[PDB]
Amino acid sequence: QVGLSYSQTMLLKDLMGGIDPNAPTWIDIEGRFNDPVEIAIFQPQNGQFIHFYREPVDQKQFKQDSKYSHGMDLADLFNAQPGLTSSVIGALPQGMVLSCQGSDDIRKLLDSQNRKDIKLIDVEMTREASREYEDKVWDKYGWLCKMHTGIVRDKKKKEITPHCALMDCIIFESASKARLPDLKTVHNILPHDLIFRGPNVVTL
Amino acid sequence: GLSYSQTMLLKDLMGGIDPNAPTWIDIEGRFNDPVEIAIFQPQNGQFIHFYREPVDQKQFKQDSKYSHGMDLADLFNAQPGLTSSVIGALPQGMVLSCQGSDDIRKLLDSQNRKDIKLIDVEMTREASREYEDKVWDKYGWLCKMHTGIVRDKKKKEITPHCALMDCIIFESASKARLPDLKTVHNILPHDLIFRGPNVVTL
Ligand SMILES: [Mg+2]
Ligand SMILES: [Mg+2]
Ligand SMILES: [Zn+2]
Ligand SMILES: [Zn+2]
Repeated sequence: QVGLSYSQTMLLKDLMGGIDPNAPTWIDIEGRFNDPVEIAIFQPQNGQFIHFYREPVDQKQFKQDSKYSHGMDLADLFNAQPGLTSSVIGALPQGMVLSCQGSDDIRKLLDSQNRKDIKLIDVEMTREASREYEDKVWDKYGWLCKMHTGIVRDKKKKEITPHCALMDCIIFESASKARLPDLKTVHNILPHDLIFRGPNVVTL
Repeated sequence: GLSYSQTMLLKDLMGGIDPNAPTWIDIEGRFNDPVEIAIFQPQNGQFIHFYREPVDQKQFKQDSKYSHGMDLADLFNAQPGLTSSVIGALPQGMVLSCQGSDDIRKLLDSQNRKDIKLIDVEMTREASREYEDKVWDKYGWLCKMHTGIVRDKKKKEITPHCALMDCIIFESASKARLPDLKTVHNILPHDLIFRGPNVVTL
C-alpha cells in the first residue's frame, strides 16, 4: 500500500490553503474511528470542503456498516488513495475548531493521529430534527457522491436512505440554520486523481 | 511511506543541503531495487545517508556476497518509502557527481527527476580506490551494516562497498587527498532513517 508521495504531500499542503482555519467547519465520518471509509470536512460559509474515501481493513465489520448505515460497496474503494486520511488530518491547521454530531468516535480518530490540538463541538441535535433536511440535501447535493448504492435497512427492516459523510455535514448545517445553505457553489479542494490512485509509479 | 509530519521534517532538513555546491551520489544495489543511498557534499561535510529493504532477496544475497556484504536482518527496520521521498525532495536542477552514472540515471529517471544532472567523473579503476583503506580508517564508524564477507571473482576476500564511504573515496581520488573537513554530518536523524514507535496510519 503506497501512501502519498512527496509531491502529493506538497500538493495537499498547497490545497489545504483553500481552507479557512477560522471559519466554522463541519466534520463527519462513516465507519468506526479506527477504520473509517469516508471522511467529509465542510465549510458552509464558502462551500469549500474536503471529501474522500478509504478502503476498510475489517471487511466483516464493513459489510454490517454497509447493510445498516452507508450502503457502500467494497469494490468501489479499492482505488482509493492509501494514506490519504492520515495525510489530510496531518495537514489540518493547528488549533482548528470542528463541529459534529456525535463527537465520541471523531475525537478518538483525531487523538489517534496526535491532533489533540483540534477542538470538537458536539452540536447535540435530536434524531428527529437532524434528519429534517435529509431528502432536500440529497435532492440538491446528492450528485457529489455516488458511492452509496447498497440497500440500507433500519431496526424495522424498513429500507432507509443511506448515510453519506458529506451529505450529513450539509444536513447538519441545514438543521442548525433551519434552512439549506445559501451558497452559489461548493467545491472539493481534493482533485479526483488525489482522492483515487493515479497512474502506476515506481516507489522505493 | 512517510507521514505528513515526517515529510515536512524532511523538507526542513533538506535545507541543510547547498543546491549549488559540489555533491557526490552513490548507491548499492540495482537502480530498481537499491539498498543503500548516499549523498555527500565535500565542502562542508553535510550528507544524506539511509538504507532500504530489498524486494528481491535472491539478488540481494548475491550482491551481498560480491559487493556490499550487508545483512538482510539489519534492513527490516529501515523507514519504508524514504528513498522516493528524499529523491523527490532534492533541489531542482541540482548537479550530482558519481562513478557509475548509467544506473543512477535510471534511478533518478524512474522518480521523474530528469532535471537532475549527473557528472560521470573521469576516474581509473585503480586510481578511484587508492584512498579506500584511509577512508574506512577515518570514517568507517559512520556505517556498520557491511558485516558480511565479500570476495572477487576468485575466492580472494576484498573490502565491502559502502555507498557513503565510496562518496568519500571518490572525492579523495578527485583531489588527491582526504577531505579537509573538521566535521561531517548526516542531516537525517536516526528516528527517520529507521522506523520509530508504531503509530496509527489510516
Ligand atoms: Mg455520517
Ligand atoms: Mg558504491
Ligand atoms: Zn458519500
Ligand atoms: Zn554503508
